[PDB]
Amino acid sequence: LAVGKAHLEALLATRKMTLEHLQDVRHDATQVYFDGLEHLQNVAQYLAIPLSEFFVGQTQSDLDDGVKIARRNGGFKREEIRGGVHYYTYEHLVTTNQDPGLMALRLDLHSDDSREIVYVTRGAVRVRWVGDNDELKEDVLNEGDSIFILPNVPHSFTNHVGGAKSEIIAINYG
Amino acid sequence: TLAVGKAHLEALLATRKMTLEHLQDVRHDATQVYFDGLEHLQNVAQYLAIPLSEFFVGQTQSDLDDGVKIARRNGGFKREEIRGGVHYYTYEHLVTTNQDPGLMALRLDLHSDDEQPLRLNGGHGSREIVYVTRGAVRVRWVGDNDELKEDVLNEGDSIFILPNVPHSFTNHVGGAKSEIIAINYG
Amino acid sequence: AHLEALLATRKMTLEHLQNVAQYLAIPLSEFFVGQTQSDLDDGVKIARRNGGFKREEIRGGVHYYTYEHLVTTNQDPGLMALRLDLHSDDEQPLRLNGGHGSREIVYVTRGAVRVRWVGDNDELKEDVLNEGDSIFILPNVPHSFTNHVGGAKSEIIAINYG
Amino acid sequence: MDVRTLAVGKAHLEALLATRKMTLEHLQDVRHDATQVYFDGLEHLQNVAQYLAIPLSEFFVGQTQSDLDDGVKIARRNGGFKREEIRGGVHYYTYEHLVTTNQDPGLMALRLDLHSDDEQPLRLNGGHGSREIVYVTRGAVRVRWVGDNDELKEDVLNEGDSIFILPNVPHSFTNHVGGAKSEIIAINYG
Ligand SMILES: C[C@@H](O)CP(=O)(O)O
Ligand SMILES: C[C@@H](O)CP(=O)(O)O
Ligand SMILES: [Fe+3]
Ligand SMILES: [Fe+3]
Ligand SMILES: [Fe+3]
Repeated sequence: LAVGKAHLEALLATRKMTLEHLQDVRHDATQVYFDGLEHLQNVAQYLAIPLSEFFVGQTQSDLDDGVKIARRNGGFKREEIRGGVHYYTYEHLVTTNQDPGLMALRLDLHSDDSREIVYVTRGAVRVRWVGDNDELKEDVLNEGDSIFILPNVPHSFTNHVGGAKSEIIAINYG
Repeated sequence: TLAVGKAHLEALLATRKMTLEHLQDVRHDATQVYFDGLEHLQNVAQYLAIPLSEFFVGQTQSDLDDGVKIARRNGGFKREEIRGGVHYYTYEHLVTTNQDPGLMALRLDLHSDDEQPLRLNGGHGSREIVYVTRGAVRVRWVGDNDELKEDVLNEGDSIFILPNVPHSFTNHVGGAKSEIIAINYG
Repeated sequence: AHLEALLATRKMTLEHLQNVAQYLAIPLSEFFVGQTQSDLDDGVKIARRNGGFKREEIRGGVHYYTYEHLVTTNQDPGLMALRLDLHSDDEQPLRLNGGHGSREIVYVTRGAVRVRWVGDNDELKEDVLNEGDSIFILPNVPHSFTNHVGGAKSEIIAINYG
Repeated sequence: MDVRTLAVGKAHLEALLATRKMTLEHLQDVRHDATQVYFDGLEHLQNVAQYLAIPLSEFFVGQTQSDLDDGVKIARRNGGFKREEIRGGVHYYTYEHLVTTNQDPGLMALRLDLHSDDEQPLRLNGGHGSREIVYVTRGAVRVRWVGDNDELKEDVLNEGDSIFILPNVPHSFTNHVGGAKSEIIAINYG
């Protein structure tokens, strides 16, 4: 395995160490080499550092000058059909490796059966969620309406009336 | 008179291995502790080695009903943005909550185009994601090399913007008014 | 200055207006973030022995702890450093705390310390820490520090943080 | 053992895929058992990471087994890492690790011996990102630090005294007397 040397000796700095205190690890020119993940994990144990930290910032950014652009129907797109019933049409919006917590989706609602924000781009949307004391709460969101949802709140979005196809923008973040 | 949550103030004192008995000149009921002016509250802040803000952290009542906040179209704040004498945006707040003050969701009407001069913002510390709902949108942002970058987003396209990146959204076609959804978050 | 920065996040200015906090959908605490002046002397705060808060802890009529604040700063209200004198041993009954939301690390500066805590399955776990030994404790873990020998008063440093 | 293979927690990976409305089937070239998903080298894992628009570090987040025993970790004197510190041909510190846990890698607790004094030239550090608090357990400690606008400030800390240090503030601890060797406790965190 290959690890960014400048980053590794930055991690070693937090433990008041250098490349010296690593047992037989080949290195030269801003690169440190481990023979196997089990080897790196043993180094991870020794430094009392989780394995994930050794890759932090090692992935090349997918941004173009601090910006990433996605196109309609450009990324992942899927249909959700369970039991012959057409429910959703999933589509990824712009996703970046600079914020894995960010998940943006465009949803075409067809059927009548992390923090999150949801905006209704078209049609009437029927929203359910479990309030406190396990009370079944429901409401109808129309075009222009938006909703904020606290983490760990059971909720579902569907088409209000049926026949008419609705569309929402769902953003999950941190 | 200044009020501070009793349970929260006791929790603060608990960490410092203190109780309300270790605070002087303080009135209190079951829910709150009372101070004689902010000058009194400043002395106590000094005594506990604590910023004045900590007395009110988590003491704001939630605006969710419940765990959920719903906004209606044109239900919130709304204004026009004029930069350098140029009509640029038409801000409309989406749903806002005090459970996440770092979240700013907006619907914008673009009014400027290529026949108007460029008016970049200073950017913001908020991560931003923008979705185009209508029309064609010209986006310009300042790259790493201090140089200007540009692109065009059509209906359905989206863009992610790193914090503190100066940017501008205008109409690709002069005259035609486009619409976007701008979501700022932590 | 700070208010105009808070208003800027809502795309507002001073002439668009503590019910204000409710209207701006902003917690009351955020309007004070940064108002208190730093107590640091050029990025540093120094505290002397027996200078700050000092208290004796007597639980159930038995002398257990002697709390003494180390350096405290308004630049980190989550930091709580204490020097403790241990006065109780195992001939006096065991009295655990309720734990706390802060991560904690303790260092034995003198003597021998008997540490008890509630681990898995609500089981009472025990061990002994000598001078130079240390212990990390997860948040909300009920624990207790007493003398191992008894009479031989020990001393520890306990740091609480984020 | 196969050194080329990279193992990833199956439940964790599936959780990541679930957020992006995906299942394991949308990844073709992967073997897996009940507990883990296997990749043919780091080259393969980087392809899947880019496709998922997910940084390489996220595949291992929360997957490290805890070194705690019953929510507690105990260290002994001379039981862990121990190192000498010479900065400019000048013997300065003797680093000794206190208890270190992977449940808080930002927590670096040290017991230090002071070897330098007024006879030796000053050797400040460049400061660090971690907040720090120091407690004097023995001797008299001379502390120097770079204040605001690059002014040199000094003070003396005796047994029982403490000091808080803001992140990225250059500092140095030496023996006040000169000859007598002092001891301190340094706690770096978040
Ligand atoms: C200082 C700490 O470790 C013991 P307690 O004061 O929380 O009971
Ligand atoms: C005690 C501590 O300040 C030494 P260093 O952090 O400069 O290495
Ligand atoms: Fe903006
Ligand atoms: Fe404690
Ligand atoms: Fe330091």
